[PDB]
Amino acid sequence: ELFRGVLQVSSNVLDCANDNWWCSLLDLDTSDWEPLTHTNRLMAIYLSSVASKLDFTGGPLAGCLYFFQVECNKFEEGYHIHVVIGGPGLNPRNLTVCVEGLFNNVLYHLVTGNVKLKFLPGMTTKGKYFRDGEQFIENYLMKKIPLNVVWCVTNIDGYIDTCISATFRRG
Repeated sequence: ELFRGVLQVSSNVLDCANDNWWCSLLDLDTSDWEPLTHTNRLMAIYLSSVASKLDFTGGPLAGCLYFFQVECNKFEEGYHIHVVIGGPGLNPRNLTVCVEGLFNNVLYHLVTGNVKLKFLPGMTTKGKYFRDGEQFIENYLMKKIPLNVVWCVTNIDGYIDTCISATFRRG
């Protein structure tokens, strides 16, 4: 059982990227992927940085399974990040504040000003949080090919290698 939701990264967020974001030394495995350039690369650096921070973050996020996937916004400029996450410390009450706190903590090092993302939990119109995160990964997120999917990070055993494999995602 994993929760899921979406954050937005507007173009104004990308306008505020500092040189530590742009000149990141992170080299990402694109040997089975489309090239990562311009703001697509920035987004890929951010997800990798968020993933690395989460790996070493405890409290409510300790032991959590996560699957992050960033994609372009089809009608407007910018991006959205698909967040599938669950764990023993996470629950419908602290989900938003923990996810938002994590993504904004990492983001703060990469922007010149104060810019804050909003996490919108996947839920019914009566407020029941979605718990179909695993199914959402398998039926939807993993079926996208680059650059419909821009970048992806996960710690889930089923996808550690496949998540950034264009060949896997095609078949």
